[PDB]
Amino acid sequence: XQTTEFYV
Amino acid sequence: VVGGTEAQRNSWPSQISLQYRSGSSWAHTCGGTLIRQNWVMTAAHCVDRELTFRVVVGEHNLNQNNGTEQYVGVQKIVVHPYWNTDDVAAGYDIALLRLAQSVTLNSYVQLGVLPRAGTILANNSPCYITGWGLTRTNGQLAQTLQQAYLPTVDYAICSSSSYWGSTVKNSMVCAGGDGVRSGCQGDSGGPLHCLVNGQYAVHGVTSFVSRLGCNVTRKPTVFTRVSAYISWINNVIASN
Ligand SMILES: [Ca+2]
Repeated sequence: XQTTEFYV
Repeated sequence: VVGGTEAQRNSWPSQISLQYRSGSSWAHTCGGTLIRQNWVMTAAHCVDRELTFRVVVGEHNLNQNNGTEQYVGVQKIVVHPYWNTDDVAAGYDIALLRLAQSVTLNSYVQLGVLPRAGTILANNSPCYITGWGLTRTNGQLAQTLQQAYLPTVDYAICSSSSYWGSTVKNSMVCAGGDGVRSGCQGDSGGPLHCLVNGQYAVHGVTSFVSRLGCNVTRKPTVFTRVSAYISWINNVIASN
């Protein structure tokens, strides 16, 4: 898995 | 950052906050690293969305203006041309942002030092992750910049079946994965600062964690390996 952002 | 503490104010002066306009205000979405007075390095996925972005340099507390900040619009976004939004495990999770103006370098605002092209760190090398991301899995964003020690996990271990397997590529750096300390949502795009010959250099761009949570044993935080992209970075800057 899950990118670090919101929510990628 | 999970498992970290508040960073000394302005002690990672290449750390930036990437923000998008949101109603009457601005919202932190990602980290990044100032690499030239008018260029920031971040993750490609941070700029998937076609929003109005700004970068804040000299930042420490996201909720109080402390006189060390400079706020500058993002003018041009250059995503790695092989990045695919729909395939994070392929890599290439890196983008460069040209700023609308050059920032003024000072004690709070400095360029991040990049590793030499190809540099691979030994297993368990000393690094720090920094960011304003959640301080627990499904927790709250940090008001103040956080840091955590996150030593590297080498490619051979990280891409083993009990860690990330084939999902991790040699174009990535892994760090942490003891289930204690980690990046978390809001940290991506930011730096992994690794100590080399007494100098911190930005070896990673925070990319992804487990879908089970941030600090998950044997799922270290996964970063784009900056030393794989030195030529790309230089080419982008020279042509823009
Ligand atoms: Ca502030």
